[PDB]
Amino acid sequence: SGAIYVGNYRVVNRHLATHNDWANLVWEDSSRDLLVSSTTAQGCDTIARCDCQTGVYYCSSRRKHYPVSFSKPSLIFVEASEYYPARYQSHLMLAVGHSEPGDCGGILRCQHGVVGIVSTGGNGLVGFADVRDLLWLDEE
Ligand SMILES: CSc1ccccc1CC(=O)N1C[C@@H]2C[C@]2(C(N)=O)C1
Ligand SMILES: [Zn+2]
Repeated sequence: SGAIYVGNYRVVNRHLATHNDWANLVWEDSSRDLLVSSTTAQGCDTIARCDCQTGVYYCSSRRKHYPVSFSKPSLIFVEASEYYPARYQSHLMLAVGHSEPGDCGGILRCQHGVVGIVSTGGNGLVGFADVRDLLWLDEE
């Protein structure tokens, strides 16, 4: 579990969204595993606007932050899970690092701010849904 809180927005994995998230929906995209809902309080996270390929992510299954090198956002084939059939997920970045299903939501960040959130993984790999192209998160 985990979310990004920026402005009056809450960014979560779409497969972990609550009824309150759907009842206060701003935007959702199944192909990216992302959902954004509105909030009453203002958040403290800042979104990175950069081309970094190195950062640090939070791994709840180890209670630790790990430094990682990650690929550029791309269209990657993801295996069937209890949440989606086997399909291509877009805007996904991969890295070598520990991950388990419940690690989804952990933040990946660089010197500029939040880059994305854990969305996929397995066998020593971890995949992050990028949010750096969602410029509208910084306003309204
Ligand atoms: C950190 S996710 C993970 C890690 C190890 C093993 C298995 C998983 C779970 C997984 O394969 N998922 C979670 C989410 C539904 C997914 C997607 N974004 O298409 C794919
Ligand atoms: Zn950066």
